[PDB]
Amino acid sequence: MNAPDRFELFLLGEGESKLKIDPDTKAPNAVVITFEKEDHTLGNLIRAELLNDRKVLFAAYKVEHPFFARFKLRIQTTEGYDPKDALKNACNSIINKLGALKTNFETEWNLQTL
Amino acid sequence: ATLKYICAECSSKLSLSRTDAVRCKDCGHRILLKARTKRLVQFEAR
Amino acid sequence: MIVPVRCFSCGKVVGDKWESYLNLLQEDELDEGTALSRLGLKRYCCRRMILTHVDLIEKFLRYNP
Amino acid sequence: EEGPQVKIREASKDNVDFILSNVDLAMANSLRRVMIAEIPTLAIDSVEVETNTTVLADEFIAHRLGLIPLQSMDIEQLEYSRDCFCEDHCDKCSVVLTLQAFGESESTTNVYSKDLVIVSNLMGRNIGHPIIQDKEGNGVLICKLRKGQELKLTCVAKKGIAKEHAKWGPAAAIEFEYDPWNKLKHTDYWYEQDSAKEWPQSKNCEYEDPPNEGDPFDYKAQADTFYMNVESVGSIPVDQVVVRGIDTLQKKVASILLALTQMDQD
Amino acid sequence: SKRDASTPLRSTENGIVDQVLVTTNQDGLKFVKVRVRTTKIPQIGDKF
Amino acid sequence: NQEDSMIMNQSSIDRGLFRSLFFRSYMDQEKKYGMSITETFEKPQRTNT
Ligand SMILES: [Zn+2]
Ligand SMILES: [Zn+2]
Ligand SMILES: [Zn+2]
Repeated sequence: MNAPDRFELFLLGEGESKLKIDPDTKAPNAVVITFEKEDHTLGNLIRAELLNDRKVLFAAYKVEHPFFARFKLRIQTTEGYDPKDALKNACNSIINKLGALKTNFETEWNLQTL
Repeated sequence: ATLKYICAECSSKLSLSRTDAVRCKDCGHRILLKARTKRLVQFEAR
Repeated sequence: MIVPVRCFSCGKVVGDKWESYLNLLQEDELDEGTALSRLGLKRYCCRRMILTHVDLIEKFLRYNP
Repeated sequence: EEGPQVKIREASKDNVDFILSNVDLAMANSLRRVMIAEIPTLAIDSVEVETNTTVLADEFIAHRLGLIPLQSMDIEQLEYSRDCFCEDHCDKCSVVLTLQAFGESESTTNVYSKDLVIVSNLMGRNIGHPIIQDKEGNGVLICKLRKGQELKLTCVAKKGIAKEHAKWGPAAAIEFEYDPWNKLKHTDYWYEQDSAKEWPQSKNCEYEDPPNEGDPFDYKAQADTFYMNVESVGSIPVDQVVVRGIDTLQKKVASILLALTQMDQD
Repeated sequence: SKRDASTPLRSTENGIVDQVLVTTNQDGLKFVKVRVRTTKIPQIGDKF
Repeated sequence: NQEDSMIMNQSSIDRGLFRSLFFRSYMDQEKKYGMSITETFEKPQRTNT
């Protein structure tokens, strides 16, 4: 009765944008992206991949409340490196990792029997 | 299949008006049930 | 009160295995443990699904209505 | 290829046992999560009830109908009704199943997912056929009828994900294990006398080399090499649970990239 | 003329009409028993 | 799951865990007294009422 609709977990609201990029006040070259209608599926994966970049000074995500599907992502990089470019690269690498995994699993599957 | 009341004892498909009393026509049990609407209900299979 | 379709815990379809479970016990004179195993209900969440089921539907069907 | 690596130990119609090497923990877990929740399937999500002179209540039955597995092979070529331009449902966004059952015999009449009949125009796509794995070929006991008992119902099966309802879950449980020897000390075994004697050794221990006591702890070691087993419900074939898993994940990563592109103007 | 004596559904509650009994009492009175069915799903603050 | 709270598998809940039926019966009778004037069951409209 006071429970929200289950599509509210993935379907974007009225107005509601997927990402919102706010500048971090407490640190130079830092930023806070709010991902709307997302969980630990994306959260972890993006943060984890950001840590692989040697130009990323800080990276961390959090979901302030379980009720709502949205996480905040703080990213701090070195001078002359836009965190938006850091996030872009992060995502790009992730796809190429999955791209490989996809063909690799397929290759093995076709060599299998039963 | 135009229903009104069903006998609660023998499942007889009855149909009566206020000024014709309760009871089943050849069963004689004084029960009676309302028969499902033809309105037709939808359900989310959740 | 019918074998649930799917194990609450894992989701494995258990609704097709009831009749088969009852046959393995009666016809094949098997024990619950091996019977459940023969139906491929390996994890305890699935074993409990069938093992603990009370099939009241039968008693309900006993009324004429 | 080059990145994450696969080794399919066992392969069946409903189970894949594999080894995921050259992957970060996050990826294995994220892909585990996506398999569990974010893969689309087709399930009943509307029951029109004409007659239900059964022991069981309309919604109880309706509940089971959603849980009934349905062929979701060609699911990517069926729209979500929410996106469909039709008013309500149609052949592009949904599959219509009908169920008529009446207790003919004196003996208890049984109702099966096989007793469901597609009425929708499938337009040549492998979709909406109820999944039967039953040896006897019945699959799922929906209900039991007695004699004068009748059950007349129509049902529209729509596209969805387990995130909205578990009835759209394409997989059962997913086995997942990394570092069977605890060489990483990612866990702290509780014991009475001896951890080794008291804890059962993993099946996957024969896939890794044992620690060797006359060696110190490896600090730079990282979580890489995962022993996963994916189980299908039968809506989609096993390979697809993992391939569509891989895809759906990359699909939603791509949307983020895309969103950055979109907000980059006005 | 008339005066209402109609019986509304429990303000807070809601569901589907299950069975409707229309019967006579010991003293020949037309009396009804109206059953409403609701499925109660385990929600947030439910006790176990 | 603190101070006598518990966490529940929303996924299990969907699959039917702890789901209950709830029936409630409402009763009414036509009058108590009045040898001529008797209460009546009917769908009421205007009629000055
Ligand atoms: Zn009668
Ligand atoms: Zn299970
Ligand atoms: Zn449509």
